[PDB]
Amino acid sequence: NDDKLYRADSRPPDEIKQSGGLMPRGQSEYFDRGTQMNINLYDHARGTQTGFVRHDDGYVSTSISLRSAHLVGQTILSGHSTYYIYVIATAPNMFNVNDVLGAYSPHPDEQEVSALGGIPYSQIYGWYRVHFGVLDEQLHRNRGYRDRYYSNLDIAPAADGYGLAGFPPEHRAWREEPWIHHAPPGCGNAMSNTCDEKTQSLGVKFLDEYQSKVKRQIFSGYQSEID
Amino acid sequence: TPQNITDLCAEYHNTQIHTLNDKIFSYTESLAGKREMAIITFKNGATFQVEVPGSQHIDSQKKAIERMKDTLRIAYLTEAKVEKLCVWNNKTPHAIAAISMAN
Amino acid sequence: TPQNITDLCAEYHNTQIHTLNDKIFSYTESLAGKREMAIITFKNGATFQVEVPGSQHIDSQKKAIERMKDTLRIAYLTEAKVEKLCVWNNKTPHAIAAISMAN
Amino acid sequence: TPQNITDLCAEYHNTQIHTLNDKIFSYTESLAGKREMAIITFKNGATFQVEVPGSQHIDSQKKAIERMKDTLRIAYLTEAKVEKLCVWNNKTPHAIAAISMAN
Amino acid sequence: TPQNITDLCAEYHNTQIHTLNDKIFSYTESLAGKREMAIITFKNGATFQVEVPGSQHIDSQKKAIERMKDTLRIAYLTEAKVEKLCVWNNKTPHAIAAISMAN
Amino acid sequence: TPQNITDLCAEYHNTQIHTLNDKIFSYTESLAGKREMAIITFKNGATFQVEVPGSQHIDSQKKAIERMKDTLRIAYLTEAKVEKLCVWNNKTPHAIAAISMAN
Ligand code: NA
Ligand code: NA
Repeated sequence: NDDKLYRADSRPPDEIKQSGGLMPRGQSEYFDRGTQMNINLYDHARGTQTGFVRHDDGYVSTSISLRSAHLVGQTILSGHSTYYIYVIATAPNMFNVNDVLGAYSPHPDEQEVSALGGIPYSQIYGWYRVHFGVLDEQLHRNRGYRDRYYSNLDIAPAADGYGLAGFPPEHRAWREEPWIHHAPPGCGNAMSNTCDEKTQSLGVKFLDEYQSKVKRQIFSGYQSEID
Repeated sequence: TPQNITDLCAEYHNTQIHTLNDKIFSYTESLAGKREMAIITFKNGATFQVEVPGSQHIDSQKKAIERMKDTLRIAYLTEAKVEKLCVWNNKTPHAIAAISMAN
Repeated sequence: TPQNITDLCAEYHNTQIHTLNDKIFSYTESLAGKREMAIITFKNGATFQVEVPGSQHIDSQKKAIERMKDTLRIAYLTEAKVEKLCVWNNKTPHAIAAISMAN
Repeated sequence: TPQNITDLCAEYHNTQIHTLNDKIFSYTESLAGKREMAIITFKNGATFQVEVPGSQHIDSQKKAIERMKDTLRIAYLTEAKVEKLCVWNNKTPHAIAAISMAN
Repeated sequence: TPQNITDLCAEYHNTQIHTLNDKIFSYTESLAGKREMAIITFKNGATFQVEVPGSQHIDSQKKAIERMKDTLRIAYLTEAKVEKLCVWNNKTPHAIAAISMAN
Repeated sequence: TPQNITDLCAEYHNTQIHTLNDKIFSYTESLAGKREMAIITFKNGATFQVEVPGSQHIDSQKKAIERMKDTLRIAYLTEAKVEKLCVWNNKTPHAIAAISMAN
């Protein structure tokens, strides 16, 4: 459906277009596998906000309302003269953090929804400007946004995320429902570091697969017919 | 001149409209001799062809046949919802005469 | 030589500008013999055709007719905002002569 | 008329289906004289060609050979999953007769 | 042979480089007889045409004219940054001879 | 028949491989008479052309030249990584004979 998510960010629209979307920390471009960032939802969710709304460990966090994103924005970016609140379509790269991490969600009141690998420019509907902390209510629409494609999609179900939860190898969660049914090899079940390596490799595979879908959606419009 | 696919389809004998309102599930393309054609399916199992060019086609249709194959490939790749197909239902599989996309 | 669609349109008899400032709502294409054409609609109900190539067209237009059908298909799929259409109003639906796209 | 790539493939001598269910790993294209062709590979090492047009091809296939090269290029660039290839196995690399894409 | 658009442009009389480093603001295309052409603008107001094919063109240019119109349409739709245009300044609007894209 | 661009390239005397493993930095296209061509560059400064069609080309290459220009444009726009180019090095800039794309 056409549900939206929201995120305050000092990175301006020009930078986001150049970067191919809203990136997690340490990632300069959306499609650049280059060298691989750590991907771990549990670590992402427990990251502290300094200059950015949570964007570490391979995910980019969003809120479920403009009001929430704005409030969170002002606690973090109040020193910025101008920042942006990006308006983001729901799609199956998004995981509801509370649902995936369950009782172990670290900031459950935040009700965050996090994009694995960041948010492609084509998934950004538009943006608001915020001045010193004061919201400009003018919604600037993103030309590169694809409405029919994204209005047909929802966030990922939590069951697609339980195996990506990223809890510590020996954490209780891996031997409990629901995660026990999704635990990567080495996570609560039978070379050191298997759980961490598998969690990472599962995240990379998810992102590789998801990127293929985005490429298909955008690049199919560069096809110029002949004869 | 018709103003929509339904009225266009009704100008021809042995046609029907299929209302799919769904993306194409599969796209198949062949260059094999005498089977230079495309086949599409939908997830409900409905199967449609773009016919091999033949004596049932007038010269003006040759370019349109090529265009239709182009359209089905890009519709498939972009997951565009197909609204309706006009087909000749006296062929097996049904042979595409026209396509509409909306929504 | 005209510098914009409005001035171009005014060079021809029986034409008018439609101002849409909207994406295409539906795209229809036909390969049926003597109806090798495209039809587009907008959400306001406005309907337009790319005419079947015929004796009303000079040879230089044949390639441009094919290009226009290409343009409408990709505009539809990319949800590109159509600014204006220049159309012949002595056909039903109105027949596209030119298109402008701007946001 | 066949309704799927497997049945189409069975109409020809010296063919087989490869089931890949994977995106194309590499795409190569050449305009060098007598090697006007495309080559694709998959990550399993499987390698396939679209043959240079020649006397083994009938006239109706010439346009289809060009279309197939177009399809492979855009499939490569979009990372579209290739379901099956129908190939002639009396050439090295195996020569593509048909492609299917789903999922 | 020139290695860049600036050196290419200098090979011709009555040309100049425009450096835009910007996306195309509008794209207009016409199929009307004797005005089978494209026009683009940039947000600074600069306006450029791809000329109607005519006796000022040699045969080898005909395909390149078609290609250029393809390039401008896809650049427009994808918001691709145009670096430079090489144009003939003895036409109004200035007539595109070459385009470069970067960044 | 070669199975990869390196082996293809070695079939000719006046060719060499360049290994780029990089996206195209710039794309230039010209319709100017006698310079109906494309030029690409990479960020390291390497510059390549698709030659103007001429008497050094056999008829089978003419379509492949057009296809190559199509390939370079879409590779540029999609930022697809070019693996290798096979080029004729008796031209300046080096003239593309084949391209491979892989990540
Ligand atoms: Na959605
Ligand atoms: Na376990």
